[PDB]
Amino acid sequence: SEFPDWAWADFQRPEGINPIVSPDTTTVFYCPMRQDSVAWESSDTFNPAATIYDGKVVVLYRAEDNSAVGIGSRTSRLGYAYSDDGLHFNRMTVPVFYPADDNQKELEWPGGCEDPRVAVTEDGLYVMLYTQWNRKQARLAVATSRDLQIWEKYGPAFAKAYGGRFFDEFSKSASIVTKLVDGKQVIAKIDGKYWMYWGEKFVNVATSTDLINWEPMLDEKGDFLKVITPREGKFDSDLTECGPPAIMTDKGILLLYNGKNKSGAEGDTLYTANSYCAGQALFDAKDPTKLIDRLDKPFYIPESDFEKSGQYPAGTVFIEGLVFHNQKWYLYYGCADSRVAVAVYDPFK
Repeated sequence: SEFPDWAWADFQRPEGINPIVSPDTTTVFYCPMRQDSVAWESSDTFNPAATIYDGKVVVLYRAEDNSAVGIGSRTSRLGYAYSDDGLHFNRMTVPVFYPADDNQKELEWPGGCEDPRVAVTEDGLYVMLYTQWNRKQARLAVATSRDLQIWEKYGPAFAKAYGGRFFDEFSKSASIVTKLVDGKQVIAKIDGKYWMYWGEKFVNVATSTDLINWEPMLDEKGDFLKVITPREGKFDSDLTECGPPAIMTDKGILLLYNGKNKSGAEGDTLYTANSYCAGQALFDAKDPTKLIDRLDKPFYIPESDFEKSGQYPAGTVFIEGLVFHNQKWYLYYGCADSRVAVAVYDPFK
């Protein structure tokens, strides 16, 4: 045991496969906000969602356009990539999710729709948790679909909780609790509720009865319950940002997350300053707020050239998609905010 046996540490890069998604400067989209043609995935393709749809692995990748030059801020839209094996992908030439002239225009224009996480219910409802970015405030929002093409936007996930106290709260990166039912990964119901880990600067736990309206759990003082916080001198010393949906295992609820390392003595000098390395935490299956154990070293780190340097020069392995397909686990992640890559974990040797 290099890591505790509850951890899914053995994620390996499949040979000659990565990047699975790269920018395409030739594809075009008519943007309903810009009211003009946009090369919607021409600068960077990263931070992806992943789910199983009709026997295929579907990756919904965050794509940034060339609306500005270099440093200049761009719009995020989601591309659609599909695979039969989870390694080789085909792509749609238009985005499937983007800012539009809809009920969410004040919250999504001009930054767009970022960093999605998708999970599906037992009855086939795909639930997407993403960031709304209007360059003023980041908000965690909900969208649902049955085919991953036609999406219904419901707005911020914490809009109604405690009389609308957190509607203007800076939120993002949500990991819904899922479980395997007859080899199929579905949204899990614990104590008659739905559960999620969410956060960037710390991890909070939120619950729902309808998958649309989420309620952040609060302490005695009415402040967010922090079940995971950054740790000084560790790889997750700056940020503890939730990764893909959480998965219930025989040992408890497994949460795969992204740790940002602080620059200097406040971080872990063994890992690159300001880089994102992936970690894992184990929570109690009956009480998802109860932490059992956590990795003190990352299980996944930037190793390839496209992982170590890109739009984000300190590098990332920003884990955000996780699927169980043909008896293996496929982990989809952003590479230095520029590419999409996959790692494979075979739990059966």
